[PDB]
Parts: sequence; C-alpha cells; structure tokens
Amino acid sequence: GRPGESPFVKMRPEDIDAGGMETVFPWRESDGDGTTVESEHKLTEIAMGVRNPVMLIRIKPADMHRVIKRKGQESFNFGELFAYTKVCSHLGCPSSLYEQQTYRILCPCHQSQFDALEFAKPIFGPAARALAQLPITIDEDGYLVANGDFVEPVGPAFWERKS
Amino acid sequence: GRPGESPFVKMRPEDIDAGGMETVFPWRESDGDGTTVESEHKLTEIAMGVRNPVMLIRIKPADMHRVIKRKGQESFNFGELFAYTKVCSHLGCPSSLYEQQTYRILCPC
Amino acid sequence: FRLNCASCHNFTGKGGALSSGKYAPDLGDANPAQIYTAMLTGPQNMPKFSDRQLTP
Amino acid sequence: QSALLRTGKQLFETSCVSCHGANLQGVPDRGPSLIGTGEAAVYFQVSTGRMPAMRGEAQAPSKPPHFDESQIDALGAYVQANGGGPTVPRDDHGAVAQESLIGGDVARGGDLFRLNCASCHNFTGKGGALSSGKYAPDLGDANPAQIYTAMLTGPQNMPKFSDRQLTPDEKRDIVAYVRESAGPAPEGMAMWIIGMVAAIGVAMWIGSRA
Amino acid sequence: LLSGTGIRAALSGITMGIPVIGTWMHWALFGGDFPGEILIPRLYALHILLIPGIILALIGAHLALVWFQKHTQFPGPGRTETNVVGVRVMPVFAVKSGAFFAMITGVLGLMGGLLTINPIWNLGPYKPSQVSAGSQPDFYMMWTDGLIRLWPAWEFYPFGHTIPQGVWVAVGMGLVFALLIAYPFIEKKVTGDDAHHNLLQRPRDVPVRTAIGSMAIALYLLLTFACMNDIIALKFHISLNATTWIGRIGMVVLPAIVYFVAYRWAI
Amino acid sequence: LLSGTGIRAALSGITMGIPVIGTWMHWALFGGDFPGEILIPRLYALHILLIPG
Amino acid sequence: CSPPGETASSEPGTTPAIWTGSPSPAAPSGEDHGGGHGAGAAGAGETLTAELKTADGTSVATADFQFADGFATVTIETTTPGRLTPGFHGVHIHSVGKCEANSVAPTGGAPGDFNSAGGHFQVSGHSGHPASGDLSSLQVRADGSGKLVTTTDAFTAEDLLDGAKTAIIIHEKADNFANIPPERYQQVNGAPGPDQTTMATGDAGSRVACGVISAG
Amino acid sequence: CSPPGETASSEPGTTPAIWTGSPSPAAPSGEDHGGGHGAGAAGAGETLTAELKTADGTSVATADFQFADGFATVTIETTTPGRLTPGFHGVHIHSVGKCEANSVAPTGGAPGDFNSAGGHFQVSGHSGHPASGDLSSLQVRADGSGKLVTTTDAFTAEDLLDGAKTAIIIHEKADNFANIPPERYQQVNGAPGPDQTTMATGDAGSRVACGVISAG
Ligand SMILES: CC(C)=CCC/C(C)=C/CC/C(C)=C/CC/C(C)=C/CC/C(C)=C/CC/C(C)=C/CC/C(C)=C/CC/C(C)=C/CC/C(C)=C/CC1=C(C)C(=O)c2ccccc2C1=O
Ligand SMILES: CC(C)=CCC/C(C)=C\CC/C(C)=C/CC/C(C)=C/CC/C(C)=C/CC/C(C)=C/CC/C(C)=C/CC/C(C)=C/CC/C(C)=C\CC1=C(C)C(=O)c2ccccc2C1=O
Ligand SMILES: CCCCCCCC/C=C\CCCCCCCC(=O)OC[C@H](COP(=O)(O)OCCN)OC(=O)CCCCCCCCCCCCCCC
Ligand code: HEC
Ligand code: HEC
Ligand code: HEC
Ligand code: FES
Ligand code: FES
Repeated sequence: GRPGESPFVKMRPEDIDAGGMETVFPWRESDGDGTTVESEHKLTEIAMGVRNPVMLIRIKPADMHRVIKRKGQESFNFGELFAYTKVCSHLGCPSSLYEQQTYRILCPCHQSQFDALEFAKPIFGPAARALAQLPITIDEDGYLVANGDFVEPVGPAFWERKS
Repeated sequence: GRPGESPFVKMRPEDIDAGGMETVFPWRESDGDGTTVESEHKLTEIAMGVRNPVMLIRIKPADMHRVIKRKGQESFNFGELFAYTKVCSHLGCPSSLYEQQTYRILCPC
Repeated sequence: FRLNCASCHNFTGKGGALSSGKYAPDLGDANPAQIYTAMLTGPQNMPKFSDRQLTP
Repeated sequence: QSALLRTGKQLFETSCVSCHGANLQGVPDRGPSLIGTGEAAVYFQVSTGRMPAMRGEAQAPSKPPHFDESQIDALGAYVQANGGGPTVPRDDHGAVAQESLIGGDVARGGDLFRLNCASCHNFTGKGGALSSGKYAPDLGDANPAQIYTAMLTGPQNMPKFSDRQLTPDEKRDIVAYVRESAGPAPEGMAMWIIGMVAAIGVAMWIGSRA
Repeated sequence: LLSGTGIRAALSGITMGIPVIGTWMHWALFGGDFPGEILIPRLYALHILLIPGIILALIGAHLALVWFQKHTQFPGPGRTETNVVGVRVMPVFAVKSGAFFAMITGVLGLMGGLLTINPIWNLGPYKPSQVSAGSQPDFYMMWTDGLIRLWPAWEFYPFGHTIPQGVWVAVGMGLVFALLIAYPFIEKKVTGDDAHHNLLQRPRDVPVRTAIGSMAIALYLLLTFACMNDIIALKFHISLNATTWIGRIGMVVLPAIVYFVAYRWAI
Repeated sequence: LLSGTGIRAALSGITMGIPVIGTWMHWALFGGDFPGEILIPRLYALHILLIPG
Repeated sequence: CSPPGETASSEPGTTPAIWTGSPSPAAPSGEDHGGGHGAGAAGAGETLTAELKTADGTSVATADFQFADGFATVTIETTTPGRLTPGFHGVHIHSVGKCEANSVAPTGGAPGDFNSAGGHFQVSGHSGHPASGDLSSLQVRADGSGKLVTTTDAFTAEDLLDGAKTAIIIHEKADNFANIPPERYQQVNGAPGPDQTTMATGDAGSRVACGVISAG
Repeated sequence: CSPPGETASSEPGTTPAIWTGSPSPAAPSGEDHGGGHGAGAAGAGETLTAELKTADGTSVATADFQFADGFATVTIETTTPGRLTPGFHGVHIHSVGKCEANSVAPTGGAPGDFNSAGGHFQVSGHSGHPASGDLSSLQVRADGSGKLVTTTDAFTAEDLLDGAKTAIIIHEKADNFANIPPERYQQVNGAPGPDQTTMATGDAGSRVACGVISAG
C-alpha cells in the first residue's frame, strides 16, 4: 500500500502461510519501482488492469488431498499454491472474499461462491463459469512467477467465448 | 523543448550573444530533471507558472550606452544581460516579441 | 518553435506584425538552409540564436 | 551453540539489561529475573504476541516483534544457558515447530480448553477481560508454537501449565482447538421512512381526504 | 470504489454479455475496455445535460398534459366525469403548492444536514482489485441488482459462443419496462374499457388491478431486499445462502401470495 | 495556445483590473491564481449546461 | 447448459519446473549495460571479480579488477575476518590463472599456490622491471581485513584478456625490492647487486592466497 | 497617470557580485551528507581523495581511497601520460602527510619526498610486521598509467584520521621484501637475516611521487 513508490514488490512462496490469500499483480522487471516517470505509468496500468489482479491461495496441506483439477490446469498449481483470477466469472467484480477451512472464494457483488479446492468452479450464486487459473511456479531465487498465461479468457464471459 | 526529460537546464552568460533573447525559468537544484515522479511535477509547476517565465536579453555593447535604469534596478543587470519578465504588464500576456536594433519588447495580445 | 519562434511569426509559421513598419515574414518560402541561417544570424529585429543557445 | 549464546548477549545487552540487568538478573520494580524462564518463555514474548512494553503497564500489546526468528533463538539460548528452563518445541530440521504442535484431538483439544484456559479467554478463542488493567488476548494471531509457549511459560497473570500439568500431547491438542476455532441500503430506508413519510404526511395535511 | 464496482458489474458485464452486439455496445460506450479514459466524461455529459434535458422536456409535456387534460378526481358529492371540483389556481392552490414546495425542500435540507449520504471519502478511489461487501446501488436500481443476484445462474453456450446470465437480467429489465409502459393499453385490451374516464376509481373498487399492483410491488420489494441480502444476512442473522434462496423462491411465491391477499382484501 | 492566451488576457487581466472586487472575482472564478485547475471544468459546465439552458 | 470443458480428475499433474525466463527480444531489447571499457581484446568489460582461496578450499580474499574510464578501478576485500595474520601479505599478478593448492609449471619444486608460469606476469612486450605482474604489500592487522588500492596500470583490460587466465596471488612478504642498495649491502656471493629472483617478482615463503582473475 | 516609481538617471550601479547560495534550512531538515561510512574518528566519510605531486610541482598521480562497508576501496589515476617510467614503483603509506619536495623528520639527509616520520605508517598499536603503512605497488608500462588494487586494511577510516595527516609515497622500486631468504642469501656482514630498514618499509632510490591523503 506504499503511496506511489515501489507499489509492486516481488513475492516468494514462503511469504504466504497455509490458509492465506494474497492479491498479486503481473509485475515485470522492466516495470520497476514507481520512482521514474516511465515507471508509475506501467505500474498504474498494472494496478488498473481489469483482468490483472489475481488471488494466490495457499491450500492447507491437510486439505490438499481434496483438490480436484481442471482439464489442462492440473500442473498449474505450484505445490500448495493456487493462483485464481480475482475477477468474478459473472459480471467481473473481484471475488476477493476468501473463506479458509471452507475454501470458498466469494464475490461481494452478487454472492457467488467458487470452490477453490476443486478448480474454482461456482458452487453458488449467479456465476456459472469457473475462475481462470493462472499457471505459477518459482524462477531462480525462488520468486513466484506465472508459468504461462490463462488457458481461457479471464474476465466475464461474452458472445465470442468458449472457442 | 525536450519532451519531458531534463526540460530545464542550467544556463551560462556565454550561451547568449549580443542581440539575443532566451526564455528562462526559475530552476532549482532540488527541481532536478524530470526523470523522477517527485520531479516532473516541480518542473511542470515551473513551466506552468504564470509569473515564472522571464526573457534574458543581451544588450549589444555598442548600445549599452543608451540604457537608462530604474530606481533600485540599476545593478540588476549583469553586465550586458537584462532579465525582464515576459508577462506583459497589461493583462499578463507574454511579451515575447523582442526586436533587436530597436530594443523593443512587443506583446502580441 | 512555439517557445521561441511563434512569439512573433505564428503558431504554424505564418507571418506576424512588429512594432512600427516591421513584420515577421511567412516561413513557407524558406528552405532548410535559409531557416537554419536565419536562426544562426539575427537579420533585423530577430534575436540572434547562437549555436550555444540553440545547438545545431 | 557458541554463536547463539554470543549473539544473544549482544542483543540482550542492548534491549533488556534495563529491566533484567547483566546475566538475566531482574532490575527491582522494572522487570523480573530471567533465570529459569528459559527459551520457550523468551519464545512467548519476543517470538510470540506479547513482546514486553517499555512503558510499564498491567498488560502489553502483542506489539510487532522487535527481533527476527534467528535473533529470537539467539536471545532465547542466552537465557536458557544463563538460567536453565523450558525450551521451545522444535521440529526435526531445528526450526520452531508449528504444524507438529497441531494436536490430533480437537474434540478433546477443546474439552481441555474449556476446563483449562477457556475461561480467561473465550470459548471461541476471543479475548476475555481479567484482573487489574489485565485482559486475556484473542489467540487468533498466535501460531502453534506461540500457543504451546503461552501454556508452558505462563506469561503474565496467565496460569503456567507445566508439561506434567498439561502433557506435551494435550498442549498440541489445545493448539488444535485454539487454531481450528480461529451507504445505499441504510440511505434508501432512511429516505423511505424519514423523508418520504414526512412528505406524504405533509401532503395529507395540506390536501384533503375524499 | 462502491459506485465504480457497481458500474463494473452492471454497465460492463451486462452490456458485454449481450449476445449479438454486447461487446460492441460495451466498446462504443466505454471507448474501449472497461476502464476506458472517457467513461466518466461521457456519463457527466449524459447526467448534467443530455438525460436531465430529456427529463425536463418530458416533465414539461407531463405538466402541460395534466394542465390541459384537466386533472381527474375521485367520485364525490358534486364530482362528475364532466367537471372538476376543487379550488382555483390563484388564491388557494398556488399558495398551498408553493408552501408544499417549501416544506419538501426543508425536509430535503434537513436530511442533507442530519443524515450522511454517500461518504465517498470513506469509499476509497476505484481500483479494479479492491471491493467491499456491501456493493449495492441506490434503492431505485436495487431491484435490478436483486434480479441479478437472484436469477439462478442459467447460461447457454451455442455453437462456439456463450450467453451469460447477464442477458437474463437485461431481458428481465426490458420486459419490466415494456410492461410498465404498455400497461394501460394492455389493461384496455384485456378488460375492454375505452370509455373516456375522468373519475378515478378507488383501488378497492378494482380488485384485479389493485391485486396486480400489489403483486408487482411485492416482487419489487422482494428484489430490492434481495439486493440488500448481504447486509440483511449480516445484521439480521440469516445465512447468505438462505437469503438468496428465500428471494429465489419468493419471487414466484410472494407475488402470488400478495396477489391473492390483495384481491381478497379489496373485495 | 490561442484560446488560452485569449483567456489569460480578457478574463484574468480584466477581472483582476476591477478596483474593489477584481482580485476576488478572479479567485472566485478560477478558484485561485489564473491557471487554477478548475477553470476548464467550470467553463465546460457553463458552456454545455448553464448558458445553453 | 454447463461450460464445455471442466472436471478433469485424471492426470494428477506434475510440479512446475523452475522458471528460466528468456531474455527480452528486439521488442523489449532494452537491457542494463554490463560495463563500459576500452576492451582492447575479445571483450571483458568494466566488471570482473575473483575469489582468492586458501589451500583448504576456503575463501581468503575477494579481488575485483575492471577498467572504468581507460584505467582499472579495482578493489579487494578480505572474505574472512582472520585470513591474513597481523602483517603484510605481498600481492602479485601471476600469468597462470590456475589457483591450485600447489603446482609447478617448470621442472622443480611445487610451492603452495605456485601455479604461476614464472614470477610477475608482466606485459607481452615487457619482461624487465616489475611490470603490472608485480604488486606490493597489503596489510591485515589483528582485525584481519584487507582493503587498499594503488595505481598499477602497465597493462589494461586488453592485456588481462591474454592467452592464459591470470591470477592474484598473495604471499607472506612485504614490498622492498632490494631496499639494501649495493653501496652498503652485499649478497651471499659478495656481489653488491641484487637477486634476479627477488627483482623479477615478490618472492616469499609459502603462498597464502591465490585467485584466478578470469571473472572468478 | 504615470506610475509612482520610475526612472533613475544617477547611481549608475555596480556589477552584481558572484552569487553564493546558502544551504536550504527549510527544504532540508539538516545538512545533506555524501559518502556513508562508519568513520570511527572525528569523521572522514566514504570520500577521500589526494593528489601526489612531483618535485617540480607536477601532478604525478591522483589517488582516492574511502571506506564503504568496513573495507576501504581505493583507486589511483595517472595524472600524466608519462609520470612513471617503463618499470615498477613501490607505494608506501607515510605517517607524515606533508608531500613536500624534500624533508627530513630525523637528524640526517633529507631524501626527496621523505617527509615521513619513519618508515611505513603502521597502526598506533602495531609497529612490527608491515602494517597498513605499506600500500600496493604501481607498475608503469610504456603507456605510463596507474590503475590497480590490493587488500590492505590493517587501518580503516577511523585510523586514517590520526594525529597527523598521512600520505602515499611512491618510489621507483619493485616489491620483494628480502625475497632472498637466509637459507641461500647472506647480508653484507655475513648474517643471513634481512635488513631492518628494508623490512620496515619499501626502500628505494629518490621518491618519485608523494601525495597527502588528508582529502588532498
Ligand atoms: C430477499 C429476502 C427478503 C430474503 C430474506 C431475509 C429477510 C429480509 C428476512 C426478514 C428480516 C427479519 C424481519 C429478521 C428478524 C428475525 C425474524 C425473521 C423474525 C420473524 C419475522 C416475522 C414474521 C415477525 C412477526 C412480526 C414482524 C413482521 C416483525 C418484522 C420485524 C422487522 C425487522 C421489521 C422491519 C423490516 C426490516 C427493516 C428489515 C431489514 C431490511 C433493511 C434493508 C434494513 C436497512 C438498514 C440496515 C441494514 C442498517 O444496518 C441500518 C443502520 C442504521 C440506520 C438505518 C439502517 C437501515 O435502514
Ligand atoms: C449550501 C447551499 C448551496 C444551500 C442551498 C441548496 C441549493 C443548492 C438549492 C436550494 C436553495 C433554494 C433556492 C431553496 C428554495 C427553493 C424554492 C424556490 C422554494 C419556493 C417555496 C417557497 C419559498 C414558498 C414561500 C411560501 C409562499 C408564500 C408560497 C406561495 C407563493 C409561491 C412561492 C408559489 C410558488 C408556486 C410554484 C411551486 C411554482 C413552480 C413552477 C413549476 C416548475 C411548475 C408549476 C406547476 C405546479 C407547482 C404543479 O403542481 C402542477 C400540477 C399539475 C399540472 C401542472 C402543474 C404546474 O405547472
Ligand atoms: C408482477 C406481475 C407481472 C406484471 C403484470 C402487468 C402485466 C399486465 C397484467 C395482466 C395481463 C393478463 C390479464 C389476464 C388476461 C385474460 C385472459 C383471457 O382468458 O381473456 C379474458 C379477457 C376478458 O374477456 P371477457 O369478455 O371479460 O370474458 C371473460 C372470460 N372469463 O378477454 C380479453 O378480452 C383479452 C384477451 C387477451 C389478453 C392479452 C393480455 C396480455 C397481452 C400481452 C402482454 C404480456 C402479459 C404479461 C403477463 C404477466
Ligand atoms: C521578433 C522575434 C523573432 C523570433 C524570436 C524569431 N523570428 Fe524569425 N523573423 C523575425 C523577423 C523580424 C524576421 C525578418 C528578418 C529579415 O527580413 O531580415 C524574421 C525572419 C525569419 C525567416 C526568413 C523567412 C524568409 O522567407 O525570408 C525565417 C526562416 C525565420 N525568421 C525563422 C525563424 C525561426 C526558425 C525562429 C526560431 C526561434 C525564429 N524565426 C524566431 C522575427 C523573429
Ligand atoms: C520496560 C522494558 C522491557 C524491555 C525492553 C523488555 N522487558 Fe522483558 N519484561 C518486562 C516486564 C515489566 C515484564 C513482566 C510482564 C510479564 O511477566 O510478562 C517482562 C517479562 C519478561 C519475561 C517473562 C518472565 C516470566 O516468567 O513471567 C521474559 C522471558 C522476558 N521479559 C525477556 C525479555 C527479553 C529477552 C527482552 C528483550 C530482548 C525483554 N524482555 C525486553 C520489561 C521489559
Ligand atoms: C486467567 C487464566 C488463563 C489460563 C488458564 C490461560 N490463559 Fe492465556 N492468557 C491469559 C492472560 C491474562 C494473558 C495475558 C498475558 C500475556 O499475553 O502476556 C494470556 C496470554 C495468552 C496468549 C498471548 C499471545 C496472544 O495471542 O496475544 C495466548 C496465545 C494465550 N494466552 C492462549 C492460551 C492457551 C492456548 C491456554 C491453554 C491451553 C491459555 N492461554 C491459558 C489468561 C489465561
Ligand atoms: S459480480 Fe461476481 S457473482 Fe456477480
Ligand atoms: S496583453 Fe495587452 S499589452 Fe500585453
């Protein structure tokens, strides 16, 4: 929350602990701290990206055995780390609410819950499509980095989708 | 006129030559180049200051003998360098139209 | 140009009137060498823009 | 370890010789003797929520820790070598154990909690209020080692439970309970009552029923 | 934060879910993706000049129609379909209308003072990554929001396409507005009465219409409280799923109950 | 540039000129010194809604 | 309807591999400069470090040598607090970069950290006086640290980028260079001249540290 | 009406004096500081330069050494293209910082640039082995330039600010330090040990360069 300077800081898996949720953003080395004028525009773009914010969830190791995985998203999780888009699959509000020991990602706009244990499929509310899962891993030095891109469009659905 | 970075750079008397005018601004060492975000707001303020811009004019040495000075402004000039506000004294438009060989600062407004 | 030239010529290089019988001619006819030399030397009532003031 | 005692003395000499002078000897009316308190008691303050407050007070805030995990270990080994007492539960690697301190029983991990300790806290694990200016803190922040160290090294006005009083096993079970356990709307209604009933009643006053 | 979240939900999602032209309407309105740099200027134009201008023109038409199509009146002693019994404009009606205007603006000023409305300072600046739990629109759009919440996540996927749940609520709003606009013609087609009516009829004297209006008001209240189910669940201790499903079941049960009760009550 | 210098001359200069209330009128209209950051929004309102109305 | 693609219970998956980001192509071709230097050879740049280790495999010193504006702006820091004893370790530049525990390039005794192919690694065209191969005494006190520099630029980055990697070797002697002149002092054989072995490079007892300057 | 204040025919004026701005009291709460270092003394900081001149006033070289993180990083740039001949030079730290052309602290011949109050400017508590009083050597090729570093940290920024300013004095010898061991070589009098004057500091002919390290 630092006002303006170094708003986005690299992250490591150890930072989260079991039953922890952290909102992360797609930061590039080129998108350095906000000190420069060239930066603080790339960083503002990152912050204002509608489809940018993601929620990184540390699934409790005890409950790791209840996890079901989607087609083509089986290796997306890094150990017990699951990165799901915050944007709700129905009308695109962030699904920022997270319930641990229930593993339910709740959206405040229209009360839709997604089962984080399984692929983040909606188990209540208006949402009908699962939240897109970001592939994640650790680069050299252990910092968390996306292992690719979402295998599906991430925002709310529209006519030209599912193909 | 560099677009954004180092818009204001320090100045030296030798840069101007007799019968030359240059628009200068009040730059501070603290108001460094526009690379940072703290800077480029100080620099924008300097640029957008209504009363900030000044014209530095080099009076020719031959014509230096025609200069008549104001009370309390006799020592203001540095040799043959005279710094006058660009803002016209009447309604505040810049008076940028400097005519040498007549030494007349004309306002276009 | 706007900071220095438009002062008397125009926004877009047209001419402008000066104190008494003088004027700034329209630049449309000047070729690049003539424009550069017009800056380099102050012909009459145009400030002389040295290379130090306006580097090449 | 030779380095752990050495680092501990340097960090001790720069924080608590003001209240525990020299080799863990308490300053009278400023702080207690630290002889016999041991690593886990040191774990229960700087490592745990209740780091000691420089202003004297009935209770302290679990203020943000002033020492890092290697430092908390160095400070602790200094007081366990100087004093001799309880040691913080540690895993096979040598880190302070947290998951291992998660007890298998939560049912009995709970029953233990209610007879022993539930009362000063809350059955939920929410705080309770206690003696003079003393409160029992919410145990939501506490990691499992923190939980085991409040019980083994009784902090302040918190009954001390020895490994004999509550076995090492039950303390884990206790951790399992006290961790497993851990505009438009008002504005529109205010319109429809205050403003709209006012307007409608005013109209009924001005107008005529018929 | 609050109002931008509301915009992101309704204006963006609903618009972009519409099958044939949804994304095109979204991009035309926002000048691009959702956070397009022209949304608020466009809404400012629409809200200070365009829509208020149309509202002023339609209010002028409304008042002129009421003025020259003399106001209807309830049946009474001397009141017939070919006369207006009341008070003349100058002495009494004008003074009481002006006084009522004074009192209404006094109520509004008192509420503006004593009751806090929309503390935007509390509601931080809009950021797509941030959100609250309330996330409601004003009470007049609360029924649309409640429809969004209650409708049961029915999505259709034609050949290589998606038909999100937003279209359901969009069509629902379209139907609501069409029915509201076309009711008098619907009522005249159904009943058969095209007679020039100048005497009102008491709601009790028309059991079917008062029953239908009570049913519609019940549905509107159900939707409005469904939009508030979050705070209702929070304060009045009722599970959020329970509130959602209470709304879902009621929006077909409560209208029927209220219709029957209102019909019998009128009779 | 043209419209801005025209504004600077007419509005700002002639407003500050007025003897007893000139500077006060200037500060009320521009919300401060001449380049005050509310001038163009205020003119936009006056020009699309108020004066056209 | 339900989304066409869901519910793949099978294929449990695998742990993602460690990400190895590719360098930014011509698109984001911008990258940090690795150091400007004359580089009169295949290219070394203005960045070059090295670790002078001991016979036990432990780092003793850490040197850094690199051209900045045509001259090597170097710096050396002791990697341990007790590497050098309370005295002056004599530094030198050996042509052979192999910082082995003990080696002998010629046919003879293999001194500890004596992998140098001679004495001081002078320039290609210079083999007389103590050229850039030679170095003076750097002192480590009871604290046991080393950090101090001089101006020894008989060679440059081009000369350092020679056929064989060079090394910095610190023995246990000072820098005198026959301080006893022939006027008064005499040698073993009675000649007042100095010793060639002592004049070519700093000769001392067993080498204390040695580190290859090939970006070690 | 004309404005009240205009026109001044008399009092021709004066040329404005050279501006001497003052440090900001308002913008800066305190005084801005440059190099950061422990500086266990009255205060020297992480910035210390020096200019080693010649007997005729010519700049022999320009050294600069400063503490950064407990280890002093140093570097010397040649002041002239031919300050040093095509050979070697020995640099030593002298306790006396006076970089005079010729001086003699003791009662004896005054050697060129011999203002040092003894040999190597060792630490206060160290006077035996060649402590930090000895600096790295300077090897000059036909190019005649100086740039190289060693690890000499027996003294630090705290010890640099001693009772008297120190200096770096470069004579024109190599770095040997009695490289002829007593086993083979012998002294003038037949003893196999080395010379005390040679062991104390790098002894050579007339000093070539000398520069005070008191932020010269
Ligand atoms: C979509 C939908 C309707 C889902 C169902 C959830 C729901 C609304 C359930 C009913 C809520 C209630 C009445 C809870 C109390 C427990 C309960 C159910 C008791 C039995 C109900 C029953 C049949 C009782 C018999 C007698 C009877 C009719 C009692 C009614 C009692 C009440 C609460 C009457 C008022 C109704 C009411 C205001 C309900 C809450 C609705 C809203 C939107 C309140 C808005 C509001 C809120 C939420 C504030 O926090 C607030 C804070 C500060 C100032 C103002 C306000 C404010 O106006
Ligand atoms: C910090 C700060 C800025 C604070 C201020 C807040 C702000 C920005 C704005 C509010 C400030 C103001 C100016 C508030 C007062 C607003 C105002 C004009 C109130 C007037 C009420 C008043 C003072 C009454 C005094 C009592 C009295 C003697 C009344 C009789 C004389 C009067 C005033 C008669 C007025 C008659 C009246 C309301 C005319 C309205 C004109 C219009 C638009 C339509 C006329 C009209 C009407 C009214 C119908 O009802 C109607 C019904 C059916 C068909 C047609 C019509 C029709 O044409
Ligand atoms: C919140 C609640 C939802 C919102 C509610 C508002 C919408 C309008 C409300 C109700 C509409 C349905 C009314 C009931 C319609 C009656 C049907 C019938 O059987 O026709 C008998 C009639 C009497 O004729 P009669 O000589 O008196 O003979 C006595 C015989 N026993 O015939 C006719 O003239 C008319 C025949 C055709 C009528 C067609 C009306 C609907 C037009 C389409 C608009 C959409 C409708 C949406 C419905 C919700
Ligand atoms: C009054 C201030 C003044 C400013 C400042 C000034 N000009 Fe001019 N310009 C003049 C005047 C007066 C002349 C007429 C010179 C002459 O006729 O000899 C002129 C002549 C010229 C001409 C000759 C055109 C022709 O066809 O003969 C060119 C080209 C020109 N200016 C370009 C420039 C450029 C480029 C600058 C860049 C800052 C500049 N001016 C700035 C006033 C000005
Ligand atoms: C006033 C400043 C103050 C500082 C700073 C302080 N303490 Fe304390 N300490 C106290 C007071 C008062 C208590 C009594 C409260 C209690 O018993 O928990 C206490 C309690 C303790 C206890 C529990 C004794 C027991 O058995 O009840 C331990 C262990 C302890 N301190 C160690 C430390 C260590 C280790 C540090 C710092 C590295 C430290 N303290 C810093 C004042 C301080
Ligand atoms: C009065 C009886 C009492 C009993 C019995 C008791 N506590 Fe406490 N506890 C306290 C008081 C008072 C404090 C405040 C002292 C302190 O925090 O230093 C406290 C401190 C704590 C803290 C401090 C860390 C934090 O969260 O801020 C934790 C955790 C804790 N107790 C949990 C337990 C657990 C778990 C048990 C038994 C399984 C237990 N307590 C037994 C009253 C009690
Ligand atoms: S916006 Fe997320 S469920 Fe509707
Ligand atoms: S604006 Fe009038 S003379 Fe300048």
